Amino acid sequence: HFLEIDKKNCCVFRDDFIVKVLPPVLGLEFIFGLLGNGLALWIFCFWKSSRIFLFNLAVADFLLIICLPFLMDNYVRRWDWKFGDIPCRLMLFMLAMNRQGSIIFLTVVAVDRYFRVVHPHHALNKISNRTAAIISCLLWGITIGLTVHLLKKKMPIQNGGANLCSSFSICHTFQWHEAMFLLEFFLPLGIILFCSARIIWSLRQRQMDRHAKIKRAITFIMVVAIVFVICFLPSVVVRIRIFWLLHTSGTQNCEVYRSVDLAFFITLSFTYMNSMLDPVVYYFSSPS
Amino acid sequence: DVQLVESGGGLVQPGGSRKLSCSASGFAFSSFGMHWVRQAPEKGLEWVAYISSGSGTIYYADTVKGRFTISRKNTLFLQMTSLRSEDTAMYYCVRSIYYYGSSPFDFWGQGTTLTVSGSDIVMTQATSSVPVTPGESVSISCRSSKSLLHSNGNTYLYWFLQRPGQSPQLLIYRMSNLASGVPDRFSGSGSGTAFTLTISRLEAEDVGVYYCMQHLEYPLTFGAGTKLELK
Amino acid sequence: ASIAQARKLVEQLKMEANIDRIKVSKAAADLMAYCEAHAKEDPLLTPVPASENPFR
Amino acid sequence: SAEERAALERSKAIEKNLKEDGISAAKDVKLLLLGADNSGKSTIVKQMTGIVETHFTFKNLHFRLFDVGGQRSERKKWIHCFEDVTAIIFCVDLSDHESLMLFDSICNNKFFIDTSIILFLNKKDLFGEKIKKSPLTICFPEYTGPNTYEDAAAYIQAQFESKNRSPNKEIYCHMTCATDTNNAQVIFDAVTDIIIANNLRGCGLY
Amino acid sequence: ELDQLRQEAEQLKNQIRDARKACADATLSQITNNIDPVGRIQMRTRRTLRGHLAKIYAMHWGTDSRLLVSASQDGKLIIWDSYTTNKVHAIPLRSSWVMTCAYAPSGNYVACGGLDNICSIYNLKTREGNVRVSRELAGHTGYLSCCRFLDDNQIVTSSGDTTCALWDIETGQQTTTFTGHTGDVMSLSLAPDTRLFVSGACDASAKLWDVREGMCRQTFTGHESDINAICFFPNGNAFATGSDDATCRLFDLRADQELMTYSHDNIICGITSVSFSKSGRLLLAGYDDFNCNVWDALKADRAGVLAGHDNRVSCLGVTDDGMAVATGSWDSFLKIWN
Ligand SMILES: CC(C)(Cc1nc(-c2ccc(O)cn2)no1)C(=O)NC1=C(C(=O)O)CCCC1
Repeated sequence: HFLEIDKKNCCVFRDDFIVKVLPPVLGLEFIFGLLGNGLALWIFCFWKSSRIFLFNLAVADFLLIICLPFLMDNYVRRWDWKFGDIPCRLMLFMLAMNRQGSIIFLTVVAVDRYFRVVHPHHALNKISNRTAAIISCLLWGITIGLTVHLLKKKMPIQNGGANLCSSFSICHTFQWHEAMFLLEFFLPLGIILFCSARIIWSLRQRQMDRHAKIKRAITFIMVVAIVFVICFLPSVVVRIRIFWLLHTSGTQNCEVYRSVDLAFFITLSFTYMNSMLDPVVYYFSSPS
Repeated sequence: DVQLVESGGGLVQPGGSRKLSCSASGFAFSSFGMHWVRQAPEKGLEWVAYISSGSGTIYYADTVKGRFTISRKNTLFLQMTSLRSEDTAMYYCVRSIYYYGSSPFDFWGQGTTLTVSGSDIVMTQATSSVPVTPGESVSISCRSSKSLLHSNGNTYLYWFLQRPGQSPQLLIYRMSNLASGVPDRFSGSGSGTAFTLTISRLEAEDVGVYYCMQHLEYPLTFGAGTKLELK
Repeated sequence: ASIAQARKLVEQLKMEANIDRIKVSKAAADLMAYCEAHAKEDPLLTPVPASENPFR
Repeated sequence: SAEERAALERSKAIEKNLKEDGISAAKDVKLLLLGADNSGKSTIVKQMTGIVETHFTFKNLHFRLFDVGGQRSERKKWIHCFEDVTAIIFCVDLSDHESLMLFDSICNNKFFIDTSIILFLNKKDLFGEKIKKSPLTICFPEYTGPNTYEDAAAYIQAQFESKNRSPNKEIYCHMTCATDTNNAQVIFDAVTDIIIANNLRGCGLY
Repeated sequence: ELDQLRQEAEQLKNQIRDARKACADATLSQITNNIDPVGRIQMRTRRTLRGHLAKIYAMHWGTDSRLLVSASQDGKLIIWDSYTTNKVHAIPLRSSWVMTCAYAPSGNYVACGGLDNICSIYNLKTREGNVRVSRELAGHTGYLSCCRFLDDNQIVTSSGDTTCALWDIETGQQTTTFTGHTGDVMSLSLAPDTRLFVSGACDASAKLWDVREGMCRQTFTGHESDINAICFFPNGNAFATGSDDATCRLFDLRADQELMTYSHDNIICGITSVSFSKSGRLLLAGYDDFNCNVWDALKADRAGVLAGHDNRVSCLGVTDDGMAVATGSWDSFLKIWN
């Protein structure tokens, strides 16, 4: 495999192990995420600042899983994106906007929890629904502008006899695509860990952890960060391996990249398991 | 008691500048809107400037725009600049409050004498002077170019009485409602475009000059004034 | 003390029992007649058109 | 429009005044103060026929205490006015029985199934002096234990705590000797715990 | 002595019951069975009076049928221009715990009261332009639950100390006291001619008070719980009392007994307000179930539901001209229906 795009050499593979392993996992994730967050949105529709942030996160995950069946069709036909130009530019943009929105609203929910537990009397805890709504709309605008630059590109890309609709192609140059993919994990992970640790310590130091409700309110803040870590870390370490190999050995011979590329596309499904495991923040530990 | 007293009169050279200040006491000055109304030495009233409560909106007459400015410690100010020869007049300070059932222009100041070295609603009073005797009944008529009966049902004609040597006092507001403290003998009539103030069993205390004012839209143009003279 | 309270209660009952009472038929018929006579002047039971409704 | 423009100006101005007043008042912490007569409510009020309001400021919170016990009328027709109080402060005089019935009535009320009560056991030293001459049997005939402060006071506190049934509330008991000024700090701690619990509830986590 | 008085009182009660049963030769439904039903009387929210930041406990229309006064536990009594939703006045109460309010028939004065045991008469036509207290009426031993002007000079108030009183606002002292209720007098309603009035009390009884001589004239019973609201039928010869027993009943003054009972098996919430349409055919009642129902007063069946509130409705009132009905609720919104 070899390719040339954006005035730079690239190489992307089409191994059948993806066909062997991935489609059942992707279909199960799609069905489970639909059954979860569609019902969650139905409940939300039929408010407080935390509630509308949670609704925004649900919207992001719902849009992601709505994009997903097009990726089902893409994988099922071996990266022969027969849909063409405009559906490719729409799909890539919307997927990459939905992930960054899901990550960012997870982080904002964690920050809201931190301000609700660590600084209860701070004025941020009594903001009106209008202020929360405008903050959510501004954050949506940031997420949309952070990716709309990728919509302009003239998709799709021809490689051999297959018409690929992808952006994670491996090669020796840099796009904002990679730096922001690796910061949207690292920085939100830092904020998540800081907020969760502060909430846990504040609850325990105050000697009310012994309460049954505040005995699950801690477990359920720990497992949020654990779910975030499991869901995103493998793809980010595998792409770090991609970067390491590119910097140390270059792309003069891409034969050594088959296994790691397969691992990369097999681990990104964990960013979708984020979407199927999403109702841990909506359903469980809540009375409603 | 309720008092509006102003200061800052006297001689001024043409083209100069002067401050006219209105001092209010005995009422909630902050909640009232305030107007300036000036009277030529031998003519009728003319509206000058309006500043609303909280200084939200300010309006000026056509012949005043750009030269004067109105500002409001419970005091109101008129900064007058580039005085013409025609700006000589007695300047009254008028309060007004607007809400459903309110009575704008209810109280008028005493006035300061100041002397120097086309789409608006024109309003006319047909008779310059009406001779009358005590005990009889008189009738002052007033008209407007544009109908004052607004869509919401209110007609915005106002009637004022100015006794000789005294400031104007509100008699009828919105063309039918008798002002507070005014004797019942007065009454407002007419609708649409022609209005009439009826005085029944007139007394010597009602001798003076009667002005009709519209409030539908700025500028608030007064009538020429009908003088009710004794005998 | 209870004697005076009981006397007051029995006096109230005595002044209350002597009140003249008309039959339920007459009172019900008069209420129905009042409701009928003013039916045409009730904007809530006869819906008011938007042309004259002040809350349109 | 006509001078109705100025009427709308006035309406908007007083609407702005109403929000500003609401914003200013939102920082207050409302607390309902209850108890029997001479139970120590006025004692803590001094230390720190209509309704009586007592207000004090502690660490940037404006606590408002309503001593509604002065109402000589049935509670159930006006107790719904205080359904939005942050917490209920219940005062008990250990040196003095109907307080248990009152506490059962108020803790299990329809409007207060989600409002946590703060319980103050005043007159601790007077109770300690009293127990040296008589044991709780006079106040609690079913009491079967040693005549000791540590056990008798704990038994009384248990009797009070036994009256709640709704799991969604907590009882913050404390014991005041009528000489300590720490009651303001105790109320602050209880109120802030209640507030963070309510925030965790309002974020769907509690 | 005591036994003789008690026995004579019991005999008087038996005599009254026998007379009332002898008067009841028919029923309201048995006569109005031939009356055509009013059908589904539906109406929509025409205005939403936003601005209260706390639970609303009372609302009263002015006699001019356009201005409405609303009182809320936030400590503000706001006068609304219902045609344009504009707020005319915002009156800061001296105490936040308001339970009632009233609008003078002339529109000059507004009254307020609550747990203060004090009724405050505000003056709206002050020469100084601001709204200020004219008189503060004190003397009740319990919370004032309702107050109604007879005119600008005198006001009648009901209180939780079982006493209704008639005040002379010019001097600020009670002119006449009405005694006889066992529990709190939670409601009151002056007759259209203002010659006499009724009061609904928590001992499940409504008494007909006459203003002038200050003595009870008739007493009505039949409710099994506290009466939360009461209202005269427009003819002035009947009144409807809404109780906490999830039912409201129509009483006749001349027949001295109940006529119809408005209840439904799917209703368990207690009444909080009761009012009649201008003709008296529709009886709109507020419920603790966040809804308000319209009852055909002559047929005793529902004609519609004014379900538009997220919390219990605490006050309701039909305009003097009958053009609209306002409902106040604990959700801090007052909605105009038509
Ligand atoms: C477009 C994308 C997401 C790669 C990319 N995203 C961004 C970006 C940059 C900044 C930012 O804030 C957000 N996103 N830059 O590159 C991509 O190729 N995705 C693919 C899939 C997926 O990821 O689901 C499914 C299979 C096909 C490949």
